Amino acid sequence: NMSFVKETVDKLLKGYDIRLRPDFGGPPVCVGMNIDIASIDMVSEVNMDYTLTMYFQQYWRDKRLAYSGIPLNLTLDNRVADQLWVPDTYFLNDKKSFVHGVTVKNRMIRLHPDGTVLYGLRITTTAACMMDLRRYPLDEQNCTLEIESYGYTTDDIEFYWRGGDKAVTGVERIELPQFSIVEHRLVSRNVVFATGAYPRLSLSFRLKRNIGYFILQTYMPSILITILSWVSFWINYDASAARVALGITTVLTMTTINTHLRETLPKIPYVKAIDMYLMGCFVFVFLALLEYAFVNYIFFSRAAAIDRWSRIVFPFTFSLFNLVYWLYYV
Amino acid sequence: NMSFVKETVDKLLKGYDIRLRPDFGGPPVCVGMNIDIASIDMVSEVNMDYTLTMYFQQYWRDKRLAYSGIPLNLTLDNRVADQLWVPDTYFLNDKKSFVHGVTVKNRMIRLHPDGTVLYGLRITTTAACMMDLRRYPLDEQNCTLEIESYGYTTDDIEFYWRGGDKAVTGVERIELPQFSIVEHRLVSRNVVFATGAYPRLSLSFRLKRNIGYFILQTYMPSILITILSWVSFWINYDASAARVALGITTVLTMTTINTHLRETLPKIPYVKAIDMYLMGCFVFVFLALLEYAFVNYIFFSRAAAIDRWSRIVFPFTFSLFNLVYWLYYV
Amino acid sequence: NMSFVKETVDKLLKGYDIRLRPDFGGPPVCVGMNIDIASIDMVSEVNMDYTLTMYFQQYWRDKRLAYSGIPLNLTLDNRVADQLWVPDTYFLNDKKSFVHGVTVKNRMIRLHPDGTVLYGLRITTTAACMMDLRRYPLDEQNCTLEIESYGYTTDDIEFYWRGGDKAVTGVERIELPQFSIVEHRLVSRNVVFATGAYPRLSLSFRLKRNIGYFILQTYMPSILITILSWVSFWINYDASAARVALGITTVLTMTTINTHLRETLPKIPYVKAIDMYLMGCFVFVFLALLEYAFVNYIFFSRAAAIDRWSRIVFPFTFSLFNLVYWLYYV
Amino acid sequence: TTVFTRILDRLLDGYDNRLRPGLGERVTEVKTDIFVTSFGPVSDHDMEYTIDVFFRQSWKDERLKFKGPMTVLRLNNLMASKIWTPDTFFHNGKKSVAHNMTMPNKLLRITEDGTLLYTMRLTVRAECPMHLEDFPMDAHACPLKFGSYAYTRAEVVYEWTREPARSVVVAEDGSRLNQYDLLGQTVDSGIVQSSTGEYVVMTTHFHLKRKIGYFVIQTYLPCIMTVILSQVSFWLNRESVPARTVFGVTTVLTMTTLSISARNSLPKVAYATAMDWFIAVCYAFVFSALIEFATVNYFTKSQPARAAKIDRLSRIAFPLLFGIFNLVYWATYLNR
Amino acid sequence: TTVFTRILDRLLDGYDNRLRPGLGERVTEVKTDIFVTSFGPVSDHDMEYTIDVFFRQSWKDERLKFKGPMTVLRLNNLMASKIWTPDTFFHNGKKSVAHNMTMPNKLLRITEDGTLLYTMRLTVRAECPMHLEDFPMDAHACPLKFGSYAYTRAEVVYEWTREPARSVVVAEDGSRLNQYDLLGQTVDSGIVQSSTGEYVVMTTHFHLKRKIGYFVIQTYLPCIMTVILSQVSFWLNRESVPARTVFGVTTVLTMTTLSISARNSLPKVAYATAMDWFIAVCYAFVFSALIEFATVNYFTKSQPARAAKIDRLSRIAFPLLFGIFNLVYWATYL
Amino acid sequence: IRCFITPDITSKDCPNGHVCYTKTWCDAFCSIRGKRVDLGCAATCPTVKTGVDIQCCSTDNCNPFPT
Amino acid sequence: IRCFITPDITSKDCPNGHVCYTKTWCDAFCSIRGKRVDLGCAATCPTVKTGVDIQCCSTDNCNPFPTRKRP
Amino acid sequence: QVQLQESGLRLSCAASGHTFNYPIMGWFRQAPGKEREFVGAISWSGGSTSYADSVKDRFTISRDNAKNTVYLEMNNLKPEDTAVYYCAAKGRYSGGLYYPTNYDYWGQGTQVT
Ligand SMILES: *[C@@H]1O[C@H](CO)[C@@H](O[C@@H]2O[C@H](CO)[C@@H](O[C@@H]3O[C@H](CO[C@@H]4O[C@H](CO[C@@H]5O[C@H](CO)[C@@H](O)[C@H](O)[C@@H]5O)[C@@H](O)[C@H](O[C@@H]5O[C@H](CO)[C@@H](O)[C@H](O)[C@@H]5O)[C@@H]4O)[C@@H](O)[C@H](O[C@H]4O[C@H](CO)[C@@H](O)[C@H](O)[C@@H]4O)[C@@H]3O)[C@H](O)[C@H]2NC(C)=O)[C@H](O)[C@H]1NC(C)=O
Ligand SMILES: *[C@H]1O[C@H](CO)[C@@H](O[C@H]2O[C@H](CO)[C@@H](O[C@@H]3O[C@H](CO[C@H]4O[C@H](CO)[C@@H](O)[C@H](O)[C@@H]4O)[C@@H](O)[C@H](O)[C@@H]3O)[C@H](O)[C@H]2NC(C)=O)[C@H](O)[C@H]1NC(C)=O
Ligand SMILES: [Zn+2]
Repeated sequence: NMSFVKETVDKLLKGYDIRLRPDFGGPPVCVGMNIDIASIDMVSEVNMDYTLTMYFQQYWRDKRLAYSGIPLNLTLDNRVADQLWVPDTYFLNDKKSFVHGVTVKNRMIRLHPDGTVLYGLRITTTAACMMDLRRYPLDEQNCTLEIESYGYTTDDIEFYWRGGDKAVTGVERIELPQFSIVEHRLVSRNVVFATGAYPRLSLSFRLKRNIGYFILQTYMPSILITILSWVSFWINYDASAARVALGITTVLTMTTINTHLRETLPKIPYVKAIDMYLMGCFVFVFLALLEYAFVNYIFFSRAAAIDRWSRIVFPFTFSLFNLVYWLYYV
Repeated sequence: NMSFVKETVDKLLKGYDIRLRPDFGGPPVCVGMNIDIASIDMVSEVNMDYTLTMYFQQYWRDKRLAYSGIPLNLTLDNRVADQLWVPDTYFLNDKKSFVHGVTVKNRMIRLHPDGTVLYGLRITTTAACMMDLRRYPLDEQNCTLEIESYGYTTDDIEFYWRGGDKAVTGVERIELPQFSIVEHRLVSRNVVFATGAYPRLSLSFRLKRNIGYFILQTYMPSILITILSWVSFWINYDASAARVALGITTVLTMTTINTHLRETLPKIPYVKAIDMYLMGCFVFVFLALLEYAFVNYIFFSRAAAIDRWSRIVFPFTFSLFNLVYWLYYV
Repeated sequence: NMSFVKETVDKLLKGYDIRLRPDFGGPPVCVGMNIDIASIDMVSEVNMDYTLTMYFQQYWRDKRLAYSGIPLNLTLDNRVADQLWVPDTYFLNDKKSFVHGVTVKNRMIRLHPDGTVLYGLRITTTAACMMDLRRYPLDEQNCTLEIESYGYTTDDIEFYWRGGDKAVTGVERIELPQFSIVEHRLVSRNVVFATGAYPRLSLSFRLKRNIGYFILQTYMPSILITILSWVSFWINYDASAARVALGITTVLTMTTINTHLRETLPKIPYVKAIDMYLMGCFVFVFLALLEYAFVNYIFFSRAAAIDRWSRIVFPFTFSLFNLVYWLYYV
Repeated sequence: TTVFTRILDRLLDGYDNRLRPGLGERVTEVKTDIFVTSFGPVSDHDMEYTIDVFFRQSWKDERLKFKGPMTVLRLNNLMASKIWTPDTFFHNGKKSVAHNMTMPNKLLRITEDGTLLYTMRLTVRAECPMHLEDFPMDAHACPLKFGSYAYTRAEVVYEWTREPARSVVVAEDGSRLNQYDLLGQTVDSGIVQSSTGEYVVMTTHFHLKRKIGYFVIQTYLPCIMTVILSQVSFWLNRESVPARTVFGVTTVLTMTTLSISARNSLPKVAYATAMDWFIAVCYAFVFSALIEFATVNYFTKSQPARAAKIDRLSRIAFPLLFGIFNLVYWATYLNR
Repeated sequence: TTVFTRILDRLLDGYDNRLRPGLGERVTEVKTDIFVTSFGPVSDHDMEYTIDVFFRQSWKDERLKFKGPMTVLRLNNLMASKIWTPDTFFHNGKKSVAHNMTMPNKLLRITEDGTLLYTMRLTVRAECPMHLEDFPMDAHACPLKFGSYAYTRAEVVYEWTREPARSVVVAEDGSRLNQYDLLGQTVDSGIVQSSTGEYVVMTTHFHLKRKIGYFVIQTYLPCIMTVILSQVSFWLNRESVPARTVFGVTTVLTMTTLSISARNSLPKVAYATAMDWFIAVCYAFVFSALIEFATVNYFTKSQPARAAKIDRLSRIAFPLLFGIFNLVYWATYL
Repeated sequence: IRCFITPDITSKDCPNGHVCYTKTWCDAFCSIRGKRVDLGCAATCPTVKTGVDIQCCSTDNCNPFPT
Repeated sequence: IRCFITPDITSKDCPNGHVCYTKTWCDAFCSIRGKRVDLGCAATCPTVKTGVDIQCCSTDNCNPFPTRKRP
Repeated sequence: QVQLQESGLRLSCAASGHTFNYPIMGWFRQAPGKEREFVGAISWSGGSTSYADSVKDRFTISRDNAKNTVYLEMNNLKPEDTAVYYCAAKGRYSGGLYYPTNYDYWGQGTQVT
């Protein structure tokens, strides 16, 4: 009967002190966590953060909410969550988190006859993971989401992953634009602060960047302009207008590429592999123009000897530099 | 016992007037501040501010909340903060702040048997600090956070850093890609005005901008283009097309770099060291083109003497200008 | 006198059912709207919307709130609006809106002695309007605000502008940066459906985009670059480097102009008049360069005859194209 | 009249909003309806799309039966909040808002037979997965999905009010798409597994196309003219080394600018798209043309017949190669 | 002490916050005052500016008189919500926010004679209409107008606390203006007519002068060297057709790049901003220089005297023309 | 005349008009609010559009609002 | 010899400095919260700045606090 | 997986593996009686340092990323300092610095008199 369930619920809620956690004087309450990732909507290197969306479930035994005579698992409206005790769970590295409120506050309370309580939310977090761009765009990040209890110590509360490694789901279905989730790992620790030893859980994704964006219009055009400088070695030793225009226009193209790619890159004032590669190419075309300068000055003070030496050397030196760069950053 | 703790807490709450501070007629209540810095999210020069995230703890002794018979330190829900008096603290230099509400409004209350009250928050503030940028990107900034009391003077309240220099922690956790915190300083002030003495606390970071990115892209291309003008000296005095194309294309490249740096650097309509250096390089390439024009006019209306003079002078003048700039901005 | 007004207000608010509209069984309540536009803060073609700050007043006669013996227009606190029935008015074409909250959440309730009630808000609505950008930047827009009742039909509520054309004010004191308000119109439509007639009001601004800022960089660089491309015809038919450099650098300049307007223009992936003009100029310079190539192929395999033919024809063709463009888009 | 006040007061006597209709007796049938008003802009960069909808949910609640002169009655938002309503949420939403302009844009009407009808206005922003391998010749659906958050299939079941295809309706005047040209809808129902249980999920695919006019006018055509300039570079002569050199290098610079702008326009991704392949092929064509001129100039002083043969062969080889590549590319990426 | 609790409880007994003090007795008089802690960045793009202030309002309420040991008592925000406060709002605001840092940054002191003092911390993002015709030399007077929303002139009247000039005070250290200099402020009061009635409006204009050096350098100096380079083209020679042609086209391209960058710097408008005049004149000068070389080349093969005369006249004229144009421009806009 | 004219007031009739005009199309709020009922009058039975019904009329007892 | 030093509202004694001064000055923040004060114990009576109320001491008490924050 | 290694007053500690995941570096002293007691802290990036009170101005830390090695140097030794030292690594969200349990990867004890 509906009235029977109504009086049972009122009996459970009446005299319920939300402030006191379950087993206040007793041992710590064990809260089993669970996550179902819906998507990773964004991964920005500008702010070193990524947006995650997830169904976040928390299971805990609360003997005060045990009821008998109703074999069904009661599913109450979200507002009942205001009148009960829930863990003070929070994420350390979040920058701006919120619970979705589309037509209702997206929460679920599911009681059980044995006092077990399921509290689920739909949370969109903007987590912060620091990224090293030393090997960018050949990098591999380790972005993590960490979960802790803000107030209660390990003596008061206890966290664990519900179902072991199977707790977190939906990672496989994720399809990032410029990343690939190589692996996800779950960890449980106790973190000692000045106040006391708190519990912690951690969910870490190892994201490997996909190199399809960075070989076809970043390295390829710089390489080909370097080839055109090599062509500048091949023209002549007296056609001053042609060689000078070719060299300086190649320099101009490299400067244009560098400026527009820096405008394209996500504004991280730090040295990166692409930056050293492009500066190497720029220095190479600059050295080609200097080589023509030396040839012209020496003749108009052997020009053919220096031109042939440059023809032999510059391709070899650039190939050596490219091999060194590729092996160093791989 | 559940009932014993419940009735103890109920006894504490009743008879408690939140409007009245502890020892309302008595001496001022001493409040111990404490901060644990999680991270500095960003430091924006366009708005001259920085976003900080921290755990902000305040300790104060309240005899109305003292309890006996429970040797444990009671940790209650964040909602209990509604029913207790707390200091009217605020950050004087701020633009936007909030307390994280990820599944709970992030607060912790931890009553102690001797009446001591711990009030912890997790605050993501956006503090405003002045930023001189005459020496940009070689600038060295001093940003501050100014904690203060709104209504109370020293007679009613009093602030102090807890542990002295140990009050603020987590400075090592700060990872700014383009800055390095040289030091942090804590200053407690008791600023005496005619009406009364108002307390204040100041947490001041001394940031220094690393030059491993700005130097490379900002100065190496410009220096190399100036060296290409230097190449333009050595070509000839009758190869008109080659020298003219080289000089004017170097001018075009310098303009391109300047405009794209304007579009790249974060929009400070202000005179800076980088602007002075870029205009110096632009003026140098401009003078190279001008003296070639003089050479052409003299030759077609000695030319070699002017070319030798330029070869001797321009590298020396540019080295002198560079040395003066570096010594003046260091 | 103070107590008399206090007990009068208490009598009025006592036994007042907010759920029942005025004249629940009687004829529909006639709600008279009125708007004062403070400003139009934004007009974005990207999101196809515009921000509108306004003072929105609604008058309606409530016999329940009539009083006597107090010859004054009782202006009550804003909170009293929570204790009175108000129309269920909304805006049908909004995206995000709010009522300002600077020191008070901006309402005004004014009860006149004859039962009339004034309810005023200060609203910043991000209204949405269809944008037709075929003729951009010569477009001519028509953006409307659409006021409607949510639940009530014409049998319960009735809308009408107050004073007709005098209902809306402040249009003249608006000075948009990009637009100029040509005209504004007010319409009252009680749109009829099978279930019943539903009220509707429309405040429509017809705007004309001023052409004095886009015109310069959109047309004069492109046009004058085309004139330079014509100047390629006047040089010679055997001076090869000069003509080739002139034509190809004009082509490069046009491409740079197009890409920088891509970076600058407000991101409308759709064909517009500006794209047609820019492609016309680009095709003209491309045809000039191909004309030189044809002349060179003929000469080195009369050349001057074709050069003169181009000299007369190219300006004529460009003038004809420009005239057709202007007539079609004006 | 006081009769309505008495009925409203008597409706919520002994009513528990925490419980649902038929908590242990039956399953709640929530007939759903959507009327899309705007269908706001799609954002490939943000990887989502906005939509403005009138969302209606009709169900039955025997606890709120009554008798009176008026069969139907309306409720303010307070009485609506005091009454149980379904906890519908959009599975693929990112950040929606319920409009609260002057009063909260909701309406809960109750019929004498206990039939509740709950209408409300929403501006949903649903994440839209895309496959931009065929950019700009791509079509996407990325549906709108919704259902109960807390109640499983054993407790709450959703239905389409009228026939499914007629349930979701989009205002013809309200399109709000600059470049996509929405084609049609495909509505359906399904069961979604989860850690908690099985949930009824209503799905609505919004089929979309892409407008190719902007990209063909603004990116493909300038690439075509630049490569054609590289083509006609051959026809000039062999002796004018400076003119041909500046021609080739400035063509390279122009194509660099065009490629940079073209790839900056489209959203950041790793996989290569149609734009990337076309730009790469044409840029390689420009590079090949300038290398061809370089070798011609190398062989211009010795065996000039060889240089003339190379120029003659290139003049026919390069245009045909570009033509067949263009035909293959366009046929492959339009006939799909 | 229990005395203060009893006084606080007895303050609101029959008090009605819905009605202002003396709703049919007299005109409420609110004495306002502003202390601008910071003048936030002025966004010419949005024609708005942020300002962080301590807004103070003092008035009198006879209903809240009390006798006790301490003359002044301070109320928390919970009690202040039950007391009538003025309806002050900023006419030219876009999105303000009252700070709620740890507790609501507000204070409501009550004196024994009923004098209420209400202080609060505000971050007002006001709107500043701009007239960028004299860009970048333009000077602005950004307004800040505040007054009652619901109460007309006959009901609530605003006043400056001690004096108009001394009322509004700006912190000396707090300027926060990268590209502007604050030339004091001008305060006053007036009556604004509206559809509802006459309202007292308290207005404060902040005078701003744009800093000129950055724009001068970045925009004007490169343009000056480009036109000087065109003059150099006149000075070079007549025979070197390819050098002069490449030189002129690259000069035009450089001027185009500078024009584009200078336009990306300045904000969106629908008129000439007095810098687009300079850029247009410079672009016309370099374009005319290229045509001058082209027509010189047309007469270099035959009639060389005409070509030499044209070149000499161009050398004499173009520098003088740009000099007089620069003098006229600088004199006009200073 | 008894043509119930709907200029949003379906009570008053037109002496000027001679014959009624009924039009009930399905646009906009059709599935949510009903057909766009639209009455009127003119001097003669005018043309017919596709997708919406049309009935001409007489002096008296012409076209009450459908319900 | 016995004056008051500024860190507290009223200190106790200041043996070290023979001479003594008050230095109540107007600056930024001179309007709200009253006028700032800094009572001092300089061994030489300090140099006068262009506009400040330096009431130099003679004997004990020396720099009494302003009464009830009158200015 | 950062495999710490010490080296011989002067005492350096080189690291390897995923150093970026463990930016913070701690120096612990394990007495015969009481456990790992004080902390000499140093960040890999920026060289920001933090010392215990007892070891201020006498033991100082530097760093060099050319070989990824920190350098703790002892100055003015007292006889009670005779003990074994550990070099440990700590992550970006491991909590307080002065608690050994927050540190993950421990090195071999270097005994010094
Ligand atoms: C980045 O920028 C920020 C912003 O500018 C920098 O921050 C400033 O930082 C300074 C260095 O940390 C700091 O300097 C000091 O203030 C300390 C706190 O002082 C409190 O100040 C009042 C002021 O009163 C005085 O007036 C007297 C005349 O009437 C005068 O003689 C006196 O010197 C003061 O100027 C003090 O009155 C007050 O006093 C105390 O007295 C009680 C008495 O019992 C003691 O119990 C207290 O412990 C305390 O001593 C209190 O000090 C102050 O302690 C500092 O003192 C040091 O220097 C002085 C002068 O060299 C010595 O005499 C002292 O012995 C001591 O060595 C020092 O004066 C600025 O106040 C602060 N400014 C602001 C606005 O925050 C920051 O440094 C920059 N760098 C970095 C890395 O961030
Ligand atoms: C641009 O925006 C709108 C177009 O997108 C445009 O709209 C309106 O167009 C005209 C001109 O205002 C209106 O036509 C007319 O309707 C009014 C109102 O009507 C009476 O009679 C009908 C008969 O059925 C009733 O239904 C009405 O309720 C009312 O009683 C008439 O008075 C006119 O004579 C004319 O017949 C049209 O209704 C307007 N609304 C719409 C939705 O089209 C704007 O005018 C344009 N903006 C500007 C600034 O010009
Ligand atoms: Zn650019």
